[PDB]
Amino acid sequence: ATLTAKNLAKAYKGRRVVEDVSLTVNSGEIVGLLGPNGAGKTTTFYMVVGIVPRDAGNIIIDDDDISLLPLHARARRGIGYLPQEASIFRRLSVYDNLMAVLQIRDDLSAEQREDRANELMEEFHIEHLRDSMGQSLSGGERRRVEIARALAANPKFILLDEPFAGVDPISVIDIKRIIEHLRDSGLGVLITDHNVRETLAVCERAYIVSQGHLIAHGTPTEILQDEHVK
Amino acid sequence: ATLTAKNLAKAYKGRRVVEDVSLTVNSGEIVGLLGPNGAGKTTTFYMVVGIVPRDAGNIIIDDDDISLLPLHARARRGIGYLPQEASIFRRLSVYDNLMAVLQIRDDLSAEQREDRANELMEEFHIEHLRDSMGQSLSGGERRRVEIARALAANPKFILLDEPFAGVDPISVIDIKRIIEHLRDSGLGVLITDHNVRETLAVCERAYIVSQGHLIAHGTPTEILQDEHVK
Amino acid sequence: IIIRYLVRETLKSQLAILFILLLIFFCQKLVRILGAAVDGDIPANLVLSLLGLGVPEMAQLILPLSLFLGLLMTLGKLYTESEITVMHACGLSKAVLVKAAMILAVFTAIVAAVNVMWAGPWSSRHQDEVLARAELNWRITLVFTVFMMALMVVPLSVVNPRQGRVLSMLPAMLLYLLFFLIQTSLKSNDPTLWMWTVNLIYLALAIVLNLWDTVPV
Amino acid sequence: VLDRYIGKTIFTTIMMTLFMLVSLSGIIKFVDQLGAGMYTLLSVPKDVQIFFPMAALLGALLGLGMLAQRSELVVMQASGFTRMQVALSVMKTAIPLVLLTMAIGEWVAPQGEQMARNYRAQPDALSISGLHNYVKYAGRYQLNMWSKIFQPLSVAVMMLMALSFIFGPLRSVPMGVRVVTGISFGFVFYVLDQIFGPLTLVYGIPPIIGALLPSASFFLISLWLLMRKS
Amino acid sequence: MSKARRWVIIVLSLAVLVMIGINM
Ligand SMILES: CCCCCCCCCCCCCCCCCC(=O)O[C@@H](COC(=O)CCCCCCCCCCCCCCC)COP(=O)(O)OC[C@H](O)CO
Repeated sequence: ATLTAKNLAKAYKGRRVVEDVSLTVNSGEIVGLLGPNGAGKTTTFYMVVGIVPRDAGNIIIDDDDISLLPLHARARRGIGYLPQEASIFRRLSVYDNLMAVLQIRDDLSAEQREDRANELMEEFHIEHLRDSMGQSLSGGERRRVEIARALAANPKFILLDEPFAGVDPISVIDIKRIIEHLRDSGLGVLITDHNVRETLAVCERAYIVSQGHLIAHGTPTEILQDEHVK
Repeated sequence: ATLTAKNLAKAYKGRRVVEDVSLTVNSGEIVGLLGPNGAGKTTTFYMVVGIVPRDAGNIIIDDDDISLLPLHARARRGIGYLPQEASIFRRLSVYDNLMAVLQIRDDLSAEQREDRANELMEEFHIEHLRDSMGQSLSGGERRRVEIARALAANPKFILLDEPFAGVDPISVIDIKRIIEHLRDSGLGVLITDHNVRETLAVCERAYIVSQGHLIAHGTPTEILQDEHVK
Repeated sequence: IIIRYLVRETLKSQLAILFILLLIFFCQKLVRILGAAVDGDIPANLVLSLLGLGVPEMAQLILPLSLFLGLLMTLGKLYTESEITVMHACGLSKAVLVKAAMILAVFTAIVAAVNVMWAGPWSSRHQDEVLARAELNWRITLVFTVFMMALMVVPLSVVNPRQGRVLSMLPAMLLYLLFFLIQTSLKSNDPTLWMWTVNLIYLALAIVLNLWDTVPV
Repeated sequence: VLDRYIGKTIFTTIMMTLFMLVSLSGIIKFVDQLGAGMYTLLSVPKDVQIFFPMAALLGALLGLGMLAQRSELVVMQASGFTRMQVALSVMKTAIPLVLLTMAIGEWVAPQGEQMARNYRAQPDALSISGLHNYVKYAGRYQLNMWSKIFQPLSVAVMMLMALSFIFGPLRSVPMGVRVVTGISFGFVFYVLDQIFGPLTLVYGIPPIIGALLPSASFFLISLWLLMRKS
Repeated sequence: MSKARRWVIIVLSLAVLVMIGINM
């Protein structure tokens, strides 16, 4: 019910961009991860997921070091992920897209392939679209199915990647409902985004890196004081 | 010295985007063009600086119908565009970069042409370096140079295209000093953005685009008061 | 200055597309001294000057292609980084690109002239020896190509960035191949020199397509 | 099932990149007249013996590209699958294709090619079966015997070549270079099958496996790309 | 794309593609 990735370091052809970074999340929290661009926002975050491999340290989820193990079994281990842009399968039916992850759930039976399909379909109030092509949705409607194809993998800790990345600010009030709803069931959500003065309204630890160094952390009220964070 | 757009429009594939656009600028004011995504911020802004063809309307600079004139001619009349992404000259010296603007500046004689650029490197604080290839510059130091290019062509109306394009907020107040500095020298500036929390601090009067209309004829104080803003 | 910015860089990629093109046509000829020497009675150890000093059979054919596709590739890098449209939105017009294309074409048209007259019989009369009307008039419609494709490729360099680079430079490479293949079928054929208007139509297309936005309706 | 999705996507293009490309080489066979002769309508599958495997890459990488750079392959990655399980899916839909080019080597194509030259009245390829024990007294026909047994094997190697450098070097690139690299490794089979036949026939003292080597050098490359980087 | 850009690369390519067969 707790991951920890200690002492994360990474170099690009003999050039250090991330070096000795550590963070602790628990179950039931939203933890931000901010900073300046090109300095350790993504390269720390993409190495927790596993798109880029590590160079040192240990990524531990419940006393189980998964550091040698890439992304192709971390979703089976309990780490969810979803990209920055449109990632609906966009040739397939929505109901078929929703149980697409449910087929690789080999501890489950065939009558339960309707159970976690039909429970999770009517959970997000999108059950009126059982037959729909992939390129027949909108920006406030694509995102709600894309979240739904991440709870279906049954993860412990989902890791978003800048969800509000090009929406108008009188529409981020409904994304924050989805973030709190995932926060409601106890699964931890670690996000990284560039607009700093928007994600501080919904976050609870908010690590901040720069130049591949941990600088300040803790809580948002106890972080607006330091000289080094300016 | 006053742009006056009147009744702009655009249509393709039997579908319309732009109707009834009548924005103006003046010498010494910072005019926003904020709004939602895809509803016609970009198509209106590319209509003023005609990368896209005009279908209807007219734009004038002191009774000079320059609407049919392409980007060849609007540089000769007072319009200076600034692109979104990294638009520096790639592998060429920074002092040599300002000189390439000053070839076709034939009203200004070519003996202060090597002298005004000596003065012009001073005020944007770039004269720390004078010979450097454009590869080895960062996203903040280069931002003070792309502005210096179109400023060297001596326009009346600089035209910016999202200078708040996802940088750290300690560099927002870096750019905010530049915009308040180039409004002092009589230059009107139109600006588009999606960072509307930071656009409405540098502005005097804004506009809006909601699928064609103009619902924002006035000041930033009339934004927290008006009802049809949703 | 800004003319010097182009011709120091297109010639930095002229030579790079040259050597990858001079090597890709050895392996369509060195095949033909192994795939034809066992099939069409050509000896074995004569290749050292047959493949060696056989190069004006091909180097009269790739200098108008390497100057063309060298210039096209280095304008595709120059539009998609939006370095054209901060230079275009300054005072200088489209003519800076066209004036630059002629200067880099002189450094090829001199080479295409010295090859076609002086380094031709250096192999055709000092290496055609073993050591072991039918007029062609194709040498003038090959020097004239070099000052012609460079004049028309600078308006055909748009990239319209929703579509990719390779699809953007498709109607240029495919239009050069149409021009540079009539001029072999109209060499083997017999109304010869009637193909001089074929050289003149795409010169008129080189003027029509170059200025198509300065003019009114 | 989404294993019936990647296989459907590959089989969508591997016919579509074939029918466009064979008929491109069909309309170029209006050379015999240089008018009622349907000589090119009658010798269609004679090209599909050899004009198929270079379309078995361009098309298994064209169509899988628009499955990958729509940010979709890194979702099935992060939702339970292994890198091997997606490699098993193209081989689940290679076996309806290697058998389909096995059929034209015996039944379809040389039956019409027998009457190809006969219909236009005013390497001695016959079949796999009839050419077996035809060369009993060896020679060049023993090579083009042994070339034609596992010429259909190269199609199964080809979709393992196409999937090889879609996980390695060539993934974060635009769609245009996936065709040029998708054709330069397809054009190179012309300059490889048409030399190492006469190489081994002249110089190669193992005269039997001179045709295995073109379909062997595109297997060492595929085992290097997916067993060295990670 | 455009209304003409998906109509030039069909006609002009076809004039290339038939012209190879003249001297093949
Ligand atoms: C027998 C063959 C000999 C020559 C064949 C010539 C065929 C056509 C001549 C060359 C046309 C292709 C040259 C480049 C095409 C467009 C490049 C360009 O400048 O941009 C646009 C130019 O527009 C066109 O492509 C249309 C040009 C011709 C329209 C149709 C052809 C008319 C030809 C008349 C007679 C043709 C007879 C045979 C046809 C080949 C096209 O893209 P866009 O308009 O979507 O975006 C750019 C925007 O327009 C910028 O302003």
